[PDB]
Amino acid sequence: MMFIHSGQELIISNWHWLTIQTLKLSLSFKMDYFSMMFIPVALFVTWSIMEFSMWYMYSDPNINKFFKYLLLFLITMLILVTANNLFQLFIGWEGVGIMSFLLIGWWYGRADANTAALQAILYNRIGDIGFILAMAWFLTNLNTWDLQQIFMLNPSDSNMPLIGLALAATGKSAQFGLHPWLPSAMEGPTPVSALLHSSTMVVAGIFLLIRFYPLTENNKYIQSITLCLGAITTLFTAMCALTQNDIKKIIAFSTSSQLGLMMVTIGINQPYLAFLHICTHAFFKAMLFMCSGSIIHSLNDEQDIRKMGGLFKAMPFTTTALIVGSLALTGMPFLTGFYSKDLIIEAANTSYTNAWALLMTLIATSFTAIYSTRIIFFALLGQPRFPTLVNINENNPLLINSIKRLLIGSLFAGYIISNNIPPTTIPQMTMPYYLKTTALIVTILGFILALEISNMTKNLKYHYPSNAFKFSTLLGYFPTIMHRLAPYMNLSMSQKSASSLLDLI
Amino acid sequence: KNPDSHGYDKDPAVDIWNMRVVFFFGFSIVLVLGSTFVAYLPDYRMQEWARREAERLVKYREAHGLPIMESNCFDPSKIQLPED
Amino acid sequence: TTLDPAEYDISSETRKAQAERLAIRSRLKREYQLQYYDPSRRGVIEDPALVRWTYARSANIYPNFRPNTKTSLLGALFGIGPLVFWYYVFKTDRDRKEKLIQEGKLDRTFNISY
Amino acid sequence: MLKYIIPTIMLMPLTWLSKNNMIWVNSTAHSLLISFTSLLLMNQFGDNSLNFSLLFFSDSLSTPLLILTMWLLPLMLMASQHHLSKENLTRKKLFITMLISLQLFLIMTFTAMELILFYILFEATLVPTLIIITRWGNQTERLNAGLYFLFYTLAGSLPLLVALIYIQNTVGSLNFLMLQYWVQPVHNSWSNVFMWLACMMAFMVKMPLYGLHLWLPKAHVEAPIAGSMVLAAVLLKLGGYGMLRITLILNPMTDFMAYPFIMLSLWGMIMTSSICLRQTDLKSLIAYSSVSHMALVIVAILIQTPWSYMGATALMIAHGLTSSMLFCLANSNYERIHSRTMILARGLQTLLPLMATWWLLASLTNLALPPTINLIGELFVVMSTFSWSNITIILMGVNMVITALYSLYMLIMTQRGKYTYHINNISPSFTRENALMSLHILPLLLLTLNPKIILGPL
Amino acid sequence: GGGAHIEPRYRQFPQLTRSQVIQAEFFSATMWFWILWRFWHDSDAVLGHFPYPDPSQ
Amino acid sequence: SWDKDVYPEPPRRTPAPSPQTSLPNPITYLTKAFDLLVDRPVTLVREFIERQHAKNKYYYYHREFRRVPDITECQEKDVLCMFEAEMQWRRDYKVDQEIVNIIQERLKACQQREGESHRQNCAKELEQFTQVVKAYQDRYHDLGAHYSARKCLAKQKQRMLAERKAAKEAAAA
Amino acid sequence: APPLTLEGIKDRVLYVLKLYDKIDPEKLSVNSHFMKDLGLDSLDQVEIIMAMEDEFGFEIPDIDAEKLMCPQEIVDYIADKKDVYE
Amino acid sequence: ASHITKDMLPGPYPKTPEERAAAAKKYNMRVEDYEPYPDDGTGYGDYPKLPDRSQQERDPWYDWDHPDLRLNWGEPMHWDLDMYIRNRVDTSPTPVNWNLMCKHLFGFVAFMLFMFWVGETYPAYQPVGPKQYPYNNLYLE
Amino acid sequence: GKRLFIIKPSGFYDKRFLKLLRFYILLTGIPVAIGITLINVFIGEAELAEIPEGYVPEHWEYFKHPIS
Amino acid sequence: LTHQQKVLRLYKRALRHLESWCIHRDKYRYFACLLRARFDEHKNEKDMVKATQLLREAEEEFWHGQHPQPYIFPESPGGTSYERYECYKVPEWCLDDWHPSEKAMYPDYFAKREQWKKLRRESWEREVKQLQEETPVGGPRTEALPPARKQGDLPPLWWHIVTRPRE
Repeated sequence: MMFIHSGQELIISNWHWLTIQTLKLSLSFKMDYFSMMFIPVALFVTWSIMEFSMWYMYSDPNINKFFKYLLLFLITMLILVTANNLFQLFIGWEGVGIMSFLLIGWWYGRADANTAALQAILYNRIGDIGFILAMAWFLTNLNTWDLQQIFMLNPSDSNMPLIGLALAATGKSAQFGLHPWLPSAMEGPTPVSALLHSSTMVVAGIFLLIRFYPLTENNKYIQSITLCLGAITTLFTAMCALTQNDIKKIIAFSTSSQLGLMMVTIGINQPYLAFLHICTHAFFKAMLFMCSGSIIHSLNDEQDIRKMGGLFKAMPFTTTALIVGSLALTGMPFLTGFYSKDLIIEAANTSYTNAWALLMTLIATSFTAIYSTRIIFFALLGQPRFPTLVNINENNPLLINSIKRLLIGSLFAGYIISNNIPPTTIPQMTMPYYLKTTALIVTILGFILALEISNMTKNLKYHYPSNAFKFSTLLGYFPTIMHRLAPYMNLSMSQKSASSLLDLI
Repeated sequence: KNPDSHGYDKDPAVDIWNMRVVFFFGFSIVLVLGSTFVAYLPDYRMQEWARREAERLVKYREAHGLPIMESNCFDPSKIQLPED
Repeated sequence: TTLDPAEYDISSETRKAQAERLAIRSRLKREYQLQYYDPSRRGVIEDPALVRWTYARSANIYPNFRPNTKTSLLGALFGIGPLVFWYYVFKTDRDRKEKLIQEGKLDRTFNISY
Repeated sequence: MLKYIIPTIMLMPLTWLSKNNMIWVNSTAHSLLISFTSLLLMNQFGDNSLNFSLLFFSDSLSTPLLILTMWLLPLMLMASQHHLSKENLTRKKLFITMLISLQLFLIMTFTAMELILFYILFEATLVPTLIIITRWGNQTERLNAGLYFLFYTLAGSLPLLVALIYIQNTVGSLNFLMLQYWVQPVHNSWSNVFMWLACMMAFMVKMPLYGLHLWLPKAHVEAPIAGSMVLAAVLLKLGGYGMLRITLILNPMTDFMAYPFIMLSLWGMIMTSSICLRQTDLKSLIAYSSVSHMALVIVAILIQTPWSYMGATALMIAHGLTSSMLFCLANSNYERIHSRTMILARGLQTLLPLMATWWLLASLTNLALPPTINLIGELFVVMSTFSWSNITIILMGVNMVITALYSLYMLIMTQRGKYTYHINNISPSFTRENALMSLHILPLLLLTLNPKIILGPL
Repeated sequence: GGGAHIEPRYRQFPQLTRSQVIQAEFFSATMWFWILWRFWHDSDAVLGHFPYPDPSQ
Repeated sequence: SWDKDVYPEPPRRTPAPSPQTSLPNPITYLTKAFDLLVDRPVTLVREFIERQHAKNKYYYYHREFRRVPDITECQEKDVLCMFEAEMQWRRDYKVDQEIVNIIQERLKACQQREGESHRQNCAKELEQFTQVVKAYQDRYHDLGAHYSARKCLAKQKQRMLAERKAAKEAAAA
Repeated sequence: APPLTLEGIKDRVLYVLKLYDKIDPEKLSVNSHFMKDLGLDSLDQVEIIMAMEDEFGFEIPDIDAEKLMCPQEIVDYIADKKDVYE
Repeated sequence: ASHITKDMLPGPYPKTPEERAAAAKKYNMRVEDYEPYPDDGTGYGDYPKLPDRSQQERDPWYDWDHPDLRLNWGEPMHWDLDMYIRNRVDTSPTPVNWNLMCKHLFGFVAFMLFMFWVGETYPAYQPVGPKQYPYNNLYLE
Repeated sequence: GKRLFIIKPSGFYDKRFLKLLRFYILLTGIPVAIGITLINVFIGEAELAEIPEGYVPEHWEYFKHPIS
Repeated sequence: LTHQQKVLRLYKRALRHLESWCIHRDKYRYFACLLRARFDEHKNEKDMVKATQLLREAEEEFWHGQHPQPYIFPESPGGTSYERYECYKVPEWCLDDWHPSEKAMYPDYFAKREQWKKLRRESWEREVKQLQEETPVGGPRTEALPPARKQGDLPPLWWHIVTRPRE
């Protein structure tokens, strides 16, 4: 509140770490517009998240140390948003990239679990290799990395230094071509991925590029590759979503394609309207996952979309949490993110856009319906199907206490956050016909094609298990060969040659 | 090496002596008592001296006439400069 | 792509005289469990296939080697080759970049570092 | 100065002169004390470097580097104790003497005041090290490690003494580094290459290039009990710093031929770390780390232009510890299970829970998380060596990838279920197991608080 | 052990707590009441209409 | 504090109040509250020692060297006389680093002091700043000999090129 | 934590096996020897474990099929898998 | 302290039946096609007689596979052949050798041409010729 | 009633350890701790100005700090 | 595998991949007999090549129509949260290194353990030597006489008989 009166952001000069030749790096913090709003949010969710784990992990003898592992994560992810000293951004950049390993790797054995770690730290390290390039470029040219100074003394050619950044963006923002890591990043504990994927760790990839707005506004090369990238991420995730059988997996891709809209908004120059999205969005998918807890646990487990049943069997409240949020993510009719996804395709959509993303993105908006309605209709709709002796109890003070806070802090949220801002830009506000509800226009028939096809999937005339189709769809088919290849063409070729084959000869 | 003795290094006694002779000599007298030394140890590489003297001397020139950061080659016409 | 991998082939009935391909292995898993079940052991097992796995791999080549076949003189295409290349790439730079540093000034005057 | 050599030689009859088994604790007690003297008059300047005597300036130089050298001694007797308790005392009195007999020269060297005390003391080891490798080996392949350790180190370091006696009588006197205030350059000829090549190649054969390292894993794979002298031989190697005293001067102006030492070790840096992934023997696996991000300094030193010496110094003592400490883990876990074969030990991390966080903090400092010394020692490398030519970002950018798969595969191999047949491995790391494994991560990370004490002059 | 407080189900469809669902249903209003002000007062687009810039004179 | 003309800054321009309104402002229930839970445990203690500290006053002086040694002294082969002619030159290369530090921070005070304009104000620092460092690496920076710092042997052999080339070979001058 | 006993497994297995109209619910339950109700070679042994997986649901190993002669034998070792009765 | 004849000696053949199995039984009968043969393309000292190679590939598959242990955990007594790539490799997929990904990865490459155009919404295409005029064409005032 | 038997390898040799640090690392820590505050309370660095100090000031001890 | 039972391993999985294709619980159930019809079409005929075309062409039309991401029965050879709990794994024989004052707890349990060992302390003289009588030379699968002819103690003691539980 102190800021939303007088402005007056701050930093701090504190403590001099070593001072080499000329550039003197000490440390600092940044109170800026991304600092004032977000940080309360990232703590507010995590306020509600641990209670859930407090019930979920309740029986684990090592629980005491769990909250330690989960604690540093929040700490050091919290110093990424606040640091104006470019080096200092890199302390927590990799401080979090290790935390993934020490969480996804929770369960030993489970030959998949600890090989989902070695993924996370393989793909981030490539995505590392960029952001150390733009860490070098500023010295040899500008003789500082201070985020203040670059913005005061503007670089002419950002072409090389910036493209490095767009590469480190894609590492942690789960963009296309680095994507195969998320769907297998879910193999750990449930409240983990709730924390990993909601407001944290996936946001830095498209976060960092925002911080660079003042310098990036020029040089169409920059803007060009962005929206020539993020838009494409969507339909390889969407086209890979359908047919997938797990509660957790579909909720993984749902946040995978939430990205494509964010990164597009950096492509057209929309610095703030991109970031407002995450502030709003993060309230969803923590709930949405944390909802599925009582579904997985109290069913003793399945986390398959098969063997689910219908909407009401002793799940009155949690099933209201789904159909609120899982409605909200659908294009926000009056709800929370009504200022997030809705103010994009109606604003930046008047621009130089590639005339493909317009085709491409708005089509992805459709599947936002069938994302939802699928995992709604197999879990909340059909007849009960699952083995007998099901003990379900939802009366859980240490749970119901958690959901109730979010959904309340959900509906009111989108309007409170949005209503109070100093306006930073000019939206067009003159929106002709047929450009108007063109998102809503698509979702309207999404629900149509949701239910008509749902009944056409199950309730239909018995379209047989006809063996012939093309599924490159449910696999994605990229995770099939490459992960059979990259650990061949390298490990067994440039080593077994280089090994005692040569050095001993 | 456990006949249900506790033990650290070798045998009955000085083993017990051998633990206090490492722990106590090893740290709390060095990793602490010593670490204190260089913590506030005096100005290292004469930089402390430099901040102020590279502070005072800025304005002295800036005050009257003089430029800032000359690099005039240390008073030419002290040098005959062989041409060819 | 990599590979068929031949999950069906010809068979039936030829090479049904081939038996005791299991007698080879069945002997050991009898003997191995005859090894592996004993009250007093407390220790690892010889497992020769591992002894002959490294020692026939790391050592026992330069002994076996002969410098003859020109597919073993191949390595000049591998070992030295690109090491010349990286000289060809660099030595052009560090020069092309040098010539300009003399005639003409590419940099700015706020670069002190270096 | 004599403040140091005299007590540390006074150590020498603190040992045998003693009684029976009191010996170990007797000398470990004192050997720590000298560390107060170590700092004592040291960590003076700073600017206009300290030279307190005619033939010694102990270390001024901003290459302090000597404080470590005095650490690792009473880290040995905590390290070396395991299976050396099984033979006689008059031999155990020896192994503590020659081990000191090493520690006495490493104080002499790093000071040396000059070139020609360096050399005769640069070659003055190999008398004490060679005797620790051949005796108290384990396998019978040791006998060849005895030779290979010579016939390189000594092989090309004789061309020093042909060259350094060639300078002594050419220009003035080499008697002192601190007078180079007359140095003419080296322009070119078919003679001067050799001079520069003779004054160099002796040093390379210690800190390996990707050629002529053929000895380094031969000596480490098979080598004394505790790594007892294997901790010391990871000091010896990095002590090839003296190339910092020469190549700064004394033929400054030939960079002409630098390139065969750049592109030869710069493509090995991306290389020999990659031939380290399929290794089946653990004390091999670490031995090839030691080449890799050591051999990065050789592209730091040859390039001039500090911000390399800012980053080249931090590296000599960067892995000086991390690469030390790993040989201390792989020793311990070997006490209990007598194969060094990496496969065999699996299903740990249940049975030795406290030693979990010991592997981690070790294998985390090859990853080089940003705050520690490691990166702040690498990111002054990349900043200057980028300006050399922009393309260095790729290969040495790849180094920062394969090294991460490199380290983890060593830890994550020890997270599995294995109960399997082992009735051994009962001992839950008696204190020395975790005591000597500390006094590394405590002092290591610590320096990041005031890390102006590890830096060159530039 | 812990307690019997609820027994499981053989697919006899277990009973609710009767304060479970009502306490929730009050949050079925907060979407249906907070959707009130959508059309009141706001239309499909509150804009103003571009009047076809005929004056090319 | 510090020396004013060593660290000049523009004045405060405190903003005028604009209540305009009939509604309560919470800050006045905090700045009137927060102040009363701060000053007591805080300001009393700083006053507590600062008098407790009146009991003793130390001294540490302002260290100023004695400059006889010059740059043209003295012998060619000499040691004694050319030992010092760096001590002049070495300190005076440790100064000229830091004078770039001080002038750099003064730049930052052109931005977040303002930051909205960033352009139409300050009149000075940037247009000066790149007239400073261009007075730096020339002749005060021995490059690429910066590894050796090549003190006074190469220090004047840039500046021979800054003599034996400029001002004469410039053709015609 | 869910309480498990040896009664239900005698009941549940008795239960669905008594649910199938292919079997009269006067027939033996604990011991029929199942070879009287093995008809035919297939479509019994693997047929009966098709449903019994739908309730407990662990994997029903292959080589454990030939233990299914005795109706007390099937229930016998299902105690040893899920850690059942004392 | 295994005394004599620890590992492979100078093969590929001396008495193929002398090796497997004297000790180190790769084959039972000296022909299992596990005979210490696979010295394919020799003169490379690599893999001498070796009660060893080309025994087949793609994984130990790590499933029920339960005589005792049989694959990656539990260590059957002695089969070991080739390893160390086996903890990052598995078996047959459902389809076979269809690169439709290079198809789809180039699927957008169709829309490269969609890049050379623009998306400007207002006005429409309205087939034109010389009507385009991004900024101005004729006189200013 | 419904109950089991926990299994852990050993807690004692780890708990018998950490003490010898935490006990000793304080033992000379805390006495070194007062001297970093008390010694600064009554004694601190002041001030400047200037001084000619007559012939020459003292030797080292030109520093501004309690112990420096 | 004996030629008789070779259809079982198909007959086990045949309907298995079916159900993950069907959705409604009746859908699986309604196609049961209907697809069950095809098995006994030729119920009794030759074991060899005549009916090997019931094995031969079973290959295709199965693999064709395979991988609709089957239901994996979570704790099993594959699929999520199968081998999940290793954080206990019950390292049997954790009872060695203690330094009592850690052994004060469970006194009744320490009493019970040393009572188990007496069996394994000496069961051997006829336990091991009978295996020298039992298997004449090259014997296949290695278990003893199922009783061991009077009292097995265990005999397989205790590694298989006392082995680790799941929680």
